[PDB]
Amino acid sequence: MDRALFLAMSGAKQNMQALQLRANNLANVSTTGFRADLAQARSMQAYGEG
Amino acid sequence: NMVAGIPGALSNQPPADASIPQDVA
Amino acid sequence: ALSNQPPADASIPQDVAQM
Amino acid sequence: GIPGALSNQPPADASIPQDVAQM
Amino acid sequence: GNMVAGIPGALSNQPPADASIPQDVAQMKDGSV
Amino acid sequence: ALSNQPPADASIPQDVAQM
Amino acid sequence: GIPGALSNQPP
Amino acid sequence: NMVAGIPGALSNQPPADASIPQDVAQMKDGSV
Amino acid sequence: DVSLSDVMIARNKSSVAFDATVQIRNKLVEAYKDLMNMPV
Amino acid sequence: ASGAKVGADFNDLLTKAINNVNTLQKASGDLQTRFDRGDADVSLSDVMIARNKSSVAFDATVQIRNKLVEAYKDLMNMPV
Amino acid sequence: SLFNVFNVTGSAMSAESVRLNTTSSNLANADSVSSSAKDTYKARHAVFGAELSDTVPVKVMGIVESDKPLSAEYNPDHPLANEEGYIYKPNVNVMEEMANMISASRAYQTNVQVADSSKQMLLRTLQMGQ
Amino acid sequence: SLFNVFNVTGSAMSAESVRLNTTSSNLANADSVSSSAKDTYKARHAVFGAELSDTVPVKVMGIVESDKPLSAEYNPDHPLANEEGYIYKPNVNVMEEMANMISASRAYQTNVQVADSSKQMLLRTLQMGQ
Amino acid sequence: AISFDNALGIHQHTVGVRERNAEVISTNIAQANTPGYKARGLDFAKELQAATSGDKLYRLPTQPDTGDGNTVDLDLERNLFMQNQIRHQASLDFLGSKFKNLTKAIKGE
Amino acid sequence: AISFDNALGIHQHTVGVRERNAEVISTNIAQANTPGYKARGLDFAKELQAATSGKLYRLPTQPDTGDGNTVDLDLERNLFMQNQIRHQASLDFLGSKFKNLTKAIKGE
Amino acid sequence: AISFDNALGIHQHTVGVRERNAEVISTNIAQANTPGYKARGLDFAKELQAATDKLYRLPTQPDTGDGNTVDLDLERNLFMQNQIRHQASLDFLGSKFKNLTKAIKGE
Repeated sequence: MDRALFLAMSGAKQNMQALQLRANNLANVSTTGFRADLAQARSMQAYGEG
Repeated sequence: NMVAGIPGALSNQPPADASIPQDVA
Repeated sequence: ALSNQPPADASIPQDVAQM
Repeated sequence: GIPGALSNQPPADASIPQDVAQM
Repeated sequence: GNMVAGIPGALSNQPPADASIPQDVAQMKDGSV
Repeated sequence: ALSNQPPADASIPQDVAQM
Repeated sequence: GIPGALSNQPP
Repeated sequence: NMVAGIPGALSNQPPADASIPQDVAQMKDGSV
Repeated sequence: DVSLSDVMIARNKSSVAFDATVQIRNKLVEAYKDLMNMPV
Repeated sequence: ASGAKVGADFNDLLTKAINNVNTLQKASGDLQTRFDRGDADVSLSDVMIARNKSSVAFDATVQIRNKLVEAYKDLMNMPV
Repeated sequence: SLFNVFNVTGSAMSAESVRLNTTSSNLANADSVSSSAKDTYKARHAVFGAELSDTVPVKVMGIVESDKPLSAEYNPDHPLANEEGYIYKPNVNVMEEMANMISASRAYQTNVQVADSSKQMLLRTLQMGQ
Repeated sequence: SLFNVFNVTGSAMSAESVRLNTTSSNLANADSVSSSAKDTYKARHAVFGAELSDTVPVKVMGIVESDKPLSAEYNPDHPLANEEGYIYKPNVNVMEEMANMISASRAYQTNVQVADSSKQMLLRTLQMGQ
Repeated sequence: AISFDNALGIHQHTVGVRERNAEVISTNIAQANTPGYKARGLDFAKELQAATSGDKLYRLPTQPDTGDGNTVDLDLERNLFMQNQIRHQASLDFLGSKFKNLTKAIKGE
Repeated sequence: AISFDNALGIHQHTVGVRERNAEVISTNIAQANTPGYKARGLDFAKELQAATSGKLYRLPTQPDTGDGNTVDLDLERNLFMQNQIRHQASLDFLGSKFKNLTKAIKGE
Repeated sequence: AISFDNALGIHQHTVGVRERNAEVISTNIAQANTPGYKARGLDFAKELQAATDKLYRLPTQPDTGDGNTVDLDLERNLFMQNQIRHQASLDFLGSKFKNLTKAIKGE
């Protein structure tokens, strides 16, 4: 309705994805020759009128 | 001429998410 | 504000250089 | 106008001479 | 002109020692601009 | 409590002496 | 005035 | 006919656990 | 193709037009009847 | 052209409106009883739309009827 | 003709109703592994459309399955698993279903106000000249 | 003329909506070391203005980033680390963004109350005399 | 003189335009969630001129869309719909009083 | 006598003044978050006198928090509802002046 | 024609059935803990035929020695649906007289 509902929803959905990425590293602590995966966030502006 | 697409959360996120089918988008 | 040209669609590019 | 205000257009940058040159 | 403007909300309602507002915007509040 | 001269903006100094 | 009311200008 | 019995923990048990009195368990079928 | 505004305007215009022609007809007839009933 | 053609055209206009109002009233009645009997293919929104239009359509019918009767009652009270 | 607003608002009510039914099915089948790997449930979404050839009604153009890859889970215990012990699950995201639930309900009730207020304007029109 | 009130409250509601979206982006981008083109996100803030010379509408005149320094973190093994092993992150402060969320929402809702109350006053003027 | 045009004025054409505007505003509200749909605006001055004797205007969004492409600001649409309904009610009162005054003069009641 | 001035009195002017007052109070509420905006008041006695025979600043109760804004929304809300009640009462007074005037001319 | 039976339609009977249905659901919830009670369901089409019954509900899960076949998850949903539909029937039947009175009085 305000497009801030989806702006916050899209951030909450991505935070879950980063949580799952960190979860795989903890599930793979004892794995042999396992390189931990790095996780970060990128800001992508919605360019347009306004 | 028509303007069609999935409404809601599936279209209000950056296209890099790639949830909408290509044909529909 | 009213105009005769339809408003342009937003981009939200993953990488700005790719465009 | 307000000074330092952000713009709603991609930020002309370096690589791709295209932006570095065209005003 | 004679227009008063600035950043609303929690950023403005702080002592100026924080210096979280740009000086261009901070003078704009005064009314000179 | 209405005046013809605008009220003055409050000042929040960290030293008072400098002001 | 109140006998001991704080002022609103620098001391 | 009237049907009745002890509710709750005692009835929600297998019959082997003889918590329910014998005559009360009879009432749980039918009565008149 | 029509709306309630057109229907209501049509109803009001018909009512005003009908009321106009009736009263003028009444006025003229009353004028005629007054002239007929006079002492010659 | 004759005056009967205008009268017939006016008569067909009234008949068309009455049929349109009657069509809406019957359409609303079916949708009301279809949703009331428990049919799952009928939406409450469409039912409320149907009875909203029928109620407005009949209210327009009442207004036209009253104006026609008032004009006739005005007509009969005239010098002649 | 006399009720153009009702046909548009009412169409939205029918359109937003379908989106809520689709959301309910996605949440009720978020853990339905079913069988095989291609008959597995996938998140469905309605497609709204507007034909602008006055008023432009909103028409649902069919239900479309999401293109998100299925959520794979390692479980070599479920009898409906595969060679590598994987059961593929529906690609239903709870956060996007909650947002759709909020968006559908509010937008649906907004058109109720417009349709209800549209009737008032029609009722006031009948009082013209009275 | 209470129709001016509608313009002022509408402009205020639009301004609050802009502030809310700015707060939404700051909360979502309070942990992003990257960016779309090339520049680390900095806490954005809309600028309200009153063009006092009746009613004075409030207009948003642009978005201005906060001047607080970026919070440097020691992540030497990070790919984006500088010569000293520092990476920079947005200067979004949680406490002030939460206050903006509360302040903007409460300010948005009270302007609806004024417009609704002003809407009634116009209606009672129409009924004056009859 | 003594004609319905010279008597009713512009209160008969204004009512039609106000109902036209409500149809446009309601369309934007209904099509708010449709992606790619562009908000439609209506010019009252041009529409009133066309009605008295007888093109597509789009509304510039205040903020960018979230990706769908829809430029309908539902906060503004409700405000305009509320204003349109009030001005339409006044026009009906203005037009309704034109007929009442005409009936009053032709009957002296 | 028998003039619309003598017939309506000050009621034909109070309606406009309270509409102006509502406009001034409404913009105070809208500009509450705008920094540096000084709350504006209206003098009813002065404005009513001006209309009959054809804006000031509001002193703050507490110092502002640093934005230069002297709008107290609790005061603005309270004054808005009082004006609305008085505006409605003014329309009742002015409206009945016409209805009583119409009653006399028609005898009914 | 022109009789109350045809003017009211079947909306005069639906309100009664929704009341009976609500009573049965209330009985099921109250008797959920009493062992040996069998959940009772009402067949809508039966009271439709009675206008122009009191059956048993087969459980989806076994009992736990009580013999009580009441699922409180089902009863709450069925009570919510019946209450919503009951209000709609009142709206339908209520407007039948409102339209009927407006036709007679003409106002």
